[PDB]
Amino acid sequence: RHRKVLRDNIQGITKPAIRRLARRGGVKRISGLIYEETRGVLKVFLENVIRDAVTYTEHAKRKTVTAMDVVYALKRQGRTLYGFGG
Amino acid sequence: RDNIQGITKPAIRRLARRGGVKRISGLIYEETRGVLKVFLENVIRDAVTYTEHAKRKTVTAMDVVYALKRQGRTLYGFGG
Amino acid sequence: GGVKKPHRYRPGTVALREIRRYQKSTELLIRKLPFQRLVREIAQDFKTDLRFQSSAVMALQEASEAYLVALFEDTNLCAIHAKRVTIMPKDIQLARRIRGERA
Amino acid sequence: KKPHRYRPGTVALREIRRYQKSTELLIRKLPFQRLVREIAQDFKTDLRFQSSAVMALQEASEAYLVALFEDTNLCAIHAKRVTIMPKDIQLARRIRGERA
Amino acid sequence: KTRKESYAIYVYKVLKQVHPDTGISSKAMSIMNSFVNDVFERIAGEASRLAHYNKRSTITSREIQTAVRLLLPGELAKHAVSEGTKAVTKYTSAK
Amino acid sequence: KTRKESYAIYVYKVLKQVHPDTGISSKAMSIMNSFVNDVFERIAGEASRLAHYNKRSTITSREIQTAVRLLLPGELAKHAVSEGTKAVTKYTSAK
Amino acid sequence: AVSRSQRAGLQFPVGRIHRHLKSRTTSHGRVGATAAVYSAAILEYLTAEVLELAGNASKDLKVKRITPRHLQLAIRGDEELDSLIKATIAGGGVIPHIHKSLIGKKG
Amino acid sequence: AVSRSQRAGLQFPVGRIHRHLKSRTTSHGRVGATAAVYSAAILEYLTAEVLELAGNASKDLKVKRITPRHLQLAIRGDEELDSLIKATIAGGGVIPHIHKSLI
DNA sequence: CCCCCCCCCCCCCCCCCCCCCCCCCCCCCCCCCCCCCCCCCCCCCCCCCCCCCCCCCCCCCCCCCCCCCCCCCCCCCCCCCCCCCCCCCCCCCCCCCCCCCCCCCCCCCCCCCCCCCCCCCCCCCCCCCCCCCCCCCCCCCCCCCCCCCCCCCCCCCCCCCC
DNA sequence: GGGGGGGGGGGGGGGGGGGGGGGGGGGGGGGGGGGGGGGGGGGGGGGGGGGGGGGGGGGGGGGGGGGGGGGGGGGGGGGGG
Repeated sequence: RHRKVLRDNIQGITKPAIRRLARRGGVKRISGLIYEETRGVLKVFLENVIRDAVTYTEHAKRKTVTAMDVVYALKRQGRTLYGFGG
Repeated sequence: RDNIQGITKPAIRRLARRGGVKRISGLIYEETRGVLKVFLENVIRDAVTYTEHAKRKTVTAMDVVYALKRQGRTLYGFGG
Repeated sequence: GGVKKPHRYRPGTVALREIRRYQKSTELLIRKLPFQRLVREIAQDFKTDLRFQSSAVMALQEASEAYLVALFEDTNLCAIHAKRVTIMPKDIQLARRIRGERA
Repeated sequence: KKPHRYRPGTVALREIRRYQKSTELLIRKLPFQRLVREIAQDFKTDLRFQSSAVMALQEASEAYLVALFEDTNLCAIHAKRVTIMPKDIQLARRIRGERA
Repeated sequence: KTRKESYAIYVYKVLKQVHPDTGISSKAMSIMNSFVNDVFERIAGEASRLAHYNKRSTITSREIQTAVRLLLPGELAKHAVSEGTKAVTKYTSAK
Repeated sequence: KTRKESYAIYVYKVLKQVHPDTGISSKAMSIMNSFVNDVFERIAGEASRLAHYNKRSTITSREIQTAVRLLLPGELAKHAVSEGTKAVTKYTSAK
Repeated sequence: AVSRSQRAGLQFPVGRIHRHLKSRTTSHGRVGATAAVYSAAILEYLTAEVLELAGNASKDLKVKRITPRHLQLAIRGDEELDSLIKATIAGGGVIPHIHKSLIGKKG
Repeated sequence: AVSRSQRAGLQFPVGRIHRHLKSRTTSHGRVGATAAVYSAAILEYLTAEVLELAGNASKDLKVKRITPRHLQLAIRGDEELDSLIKATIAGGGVIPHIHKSLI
């Protein structure tokens, strides 16, 4: 029976988290503009994946997005994932 | 004269131009040839595997088309 | 000086120390709750009233960090090709144009 | 006698225009046919080829190399050059996931 | 000599409604036929995967529809779906 | 019903043969389970088309072999083909 | 007789599409009555969309027949078709284009 | 009564694999006697190859259970397995590596 | 007669001597929770065994089309001269990394209720199958028509050089 | 600036490979109607898992400052298309 409005959660991918991801990817020095670029690239990636996952969910007339929905959506886009299904 | 050298600088130069390339280093010619050899090996290997399975001795356009598709290099205009 | 110059690693030394560290571990590098809200927010803007199995969200996080990390390796190759050690937005863009993506 | 010479890069731009305008194949045919048959011979002997098969292989190869030259050029330009070099072809194949 | 089915005559009919005075070369028709075969394959394939994910055996117009939403980019999908609902309707209401 | 098939007991058997004193975490078994399903879907898929292209309706061990030569990298293919062959020959030697 | 296709108001072969769907099936599976209709309308629509753009590409060249080059022009030129059609179009060439930094003499 | 697996000298389930092939059939599709046998052998062999290498890695790390990190070192580490397995392995991190020009 | 004998110029090259506080790192150690691990049935599930089709192979027949050749036609390779371009170095400012400090929001642990989803069970609208009727599309053969595309002529514009 | 030499463009033209229009066929689709069978939707039903709410505390995050570093720019040279 209540609420809470989600806004600007992309800023939750913080500068330290982006730096950690770059370190694992072997990056040594990061310019100041990389952070807003990474956020934009992550938003698009998730939009494309969430869009397909939610399409499988609705098709099945469910209201719950399942790990399988995500796994089939990742597969359709050529990004197979092992560890939940594939 | 080795066959791979039948793919000549002039032909390689024309492909680059269609690719919008303006100036070409001299080492590019051997590199392009290696790249084409690998591409052709990957595709012919799959085409010939379809031929043998069909028990023929003639590689057909379809065998090449199914080989290209398998590799994510779908081609239109030759059947299939 | 008295207690003399307080020790200071040169720029780059801690950064290399960091690559060695994160490259040998496997944990998720983005905080969990904030990543869950980002997921709920994008989902909501497509269809309201959706619920999520917690493992569905974990699957999106693993996929996302695996996608970003591989994109930073490619971006790092574009910076070095340009004789720099600093990755820039143009390096990320070059990597995505060649990968055949866009946005 | 007749002293007329175009500046380095002028004919080159003319070629880019001419070749992006046209659609014909650019590798001479027999040489390509020979290359194909030789590569095939290591996978199976006494092989024959439909004519349309050799043609499909040539159309696929040229579309592939042309597209590889476009990415290669982007890598040279990224490095502030206008001349493509083997390291640009390499960077481009590496990012495409083809590795070699 | 065994019959090779093709979509050529139907592609030509659609061509005529679209540019009544335009023609189409042989090599171009071959391309269109490859295009039509390719799209039907990607669509039936996704639709049967949809059916299987949901423990079902029938490929209904509803699977074809979700498959179109998964395969086509925004606008193309908007109109395509629209063209699909419209054919089914006109066909459902008949004798 | 509710019972879901898994390849885990079989993966454990194979692990015991190659590393008798080695265990596998559940996360790791989950990955192996996905890996096996993935490879099987890929082989059956190639075998089907393969059969299709040849106007055959039966998927035999011959289609599976060609599917395997198309899917595995050079050396993995040779060893897999020889293990496939060995198991067919033995199987038919009992009937 | 009428015919499924005529009955649906389409040019694409509903009967044939249906038959084909019965073969892209799960062992013992079925095909809905209208599924073929829907599929046929989707293929008809996309075919129309490409012919329409390829057809414009040839008229703007003052020619009567659509060629592979016209199909390549129409497809790479539209964001949505470009995205949907990744296949190589034999005989189509590329869209003309020279990077600003190669075009020059500069000043 | 000998199982078809036992009859083939395999650990992987032939009967089940045969069942799964019959249902991905395609209408009037038939599945030959030996197709499932050959399939179970390819599957068991690939599985054996991946475990052999993961198990070596869990061992060079003085540890008993294979983890996703071990599966990932084993797969990225082998040219052919790396080529065959493009999937993302959740929890596997990456292979340590730093470009010479950054050191 | 240019190369040869100068000429000085950056370039390196030992040489001095520690560091040194983190930075791992590696061994040890110990709770802990999850991973097995029996039990416990049990629906499943895979094997067998006739009984009945059946599709595929295989030899044969057919016959376009592949390779090969000859005659005719064309792209390639070339050595050379030139100039720009890539590379290298130097210079400089800006920017980003290291460190510090303070803070707080993510995490962890619990539970709990309610949604919602799966599973089963019931029911029935819907699809398949079948045979019959019919139309029918791909093919062959044909064969008149035609859109194209290379070519030509004339003119305009651009580029390079002076 | 001009010439000098080219390429390029535009419009027009012609033959010929390509395309089309025709007739003819026939095994094979296509459609029909009737019968029978089957997939599935609803309708509970029960159980399982997902937000949600609570509280406590420390690691994560942010901001700030400083300096070292690194990128960009410019010039020049020999060298390579």
